[PDB]
Amino acid sequence: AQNPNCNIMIFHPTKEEFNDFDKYIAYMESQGAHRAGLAKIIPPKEWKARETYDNISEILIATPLQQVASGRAGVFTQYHKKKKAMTVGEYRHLANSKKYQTPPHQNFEDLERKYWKNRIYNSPIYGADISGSLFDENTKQWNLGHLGTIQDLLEKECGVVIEGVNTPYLYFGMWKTTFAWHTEDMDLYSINYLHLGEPKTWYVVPPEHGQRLERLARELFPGSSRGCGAFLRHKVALISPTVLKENGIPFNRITQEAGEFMVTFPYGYHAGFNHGFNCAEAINFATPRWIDYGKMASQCSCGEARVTFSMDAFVRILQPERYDLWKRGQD
Ligand SMILES: O=C(O)CNC(=O)C(=O)O
Ligand SMILES: [Mg+2]
Ligand code: NI
Ligand SMILES: [Zn+2]
Repeated sequence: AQNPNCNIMIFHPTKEEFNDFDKYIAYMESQGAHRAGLAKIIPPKEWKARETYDNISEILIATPLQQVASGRAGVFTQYHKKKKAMTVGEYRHLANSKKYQTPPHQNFEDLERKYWKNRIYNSPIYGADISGSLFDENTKQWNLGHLGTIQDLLEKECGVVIEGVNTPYLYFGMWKTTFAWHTEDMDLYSINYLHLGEPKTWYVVPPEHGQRLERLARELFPGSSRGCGAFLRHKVALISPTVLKENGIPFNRITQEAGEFMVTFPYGYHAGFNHGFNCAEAINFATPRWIDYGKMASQCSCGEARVTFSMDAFVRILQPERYDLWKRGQD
């Protein structure tokens, strides 16, 4: 069995190996990358996403979200408070202000200590889930706006044509902006490209151990757990590496820098934070190996998780027994 300790693998494809996306994901899996739940892909030196980032300041962040925490330093939830619209240029200035800027630090490890110690006492502002792309239309390799769609993958594997579309999302982050413990909708893959700015630290639980994380989460968030049998779908719970180690949950950590891709694998629980002002782009995708994970994915039916139009057909076709109850939660 390849990668039996489920370590995060890092790949350095040549320009020739960067041509065929599907083939390269399948190569990574042949080496055991999926066992970690997360992999890093460093693009060939010849490659670029676009010529410059000099003209992005007029992008609108229509609903910036202030991430307010409750709980204790290592075990907390966050809720998103909606703020007034601002441009990327306005947001970058805010990120760099004395109230919100990255503190002085020695190295990534010192910054990670400061995050875990102090996150709860601040409420950073995140520009999340903004439909759009920063890839140049002429970038032919690993362009997240030109991937094969999940609807076409289900059609190719299963023979059923379905409605729905699949487009990327932009994330503008600042110091301490946080992504809570989750897997993707329908336990899909994701791919994330860090276009510019400061790093993003990730934590991940191997897919084979995901239920261990879920059991801990039910213990640590006992009211949430009673309200919904899949409450990590709400994307609001944080658990620190210290707490995970104290409870024996297997995980790994890695920092992504500007110009690097990360791939999350089906049922790979992940969480993390941004080091300072940055812009990432991400999208879900599928392969043939995903289908069995989609069929088994948990669902939130309490009404909190509320998701895209395109998840309907996935539930309808892969999980027909669940469909009725899940749609009640959507309406
Ligand atoms: O970058 C973020 O805030 C969160 N991204 C992801 O969870 C992802 O790409 O799967
Ligand atoms: Mg602009
Ligand atoms: Ni994710
Ligand atoms: Zn729920």
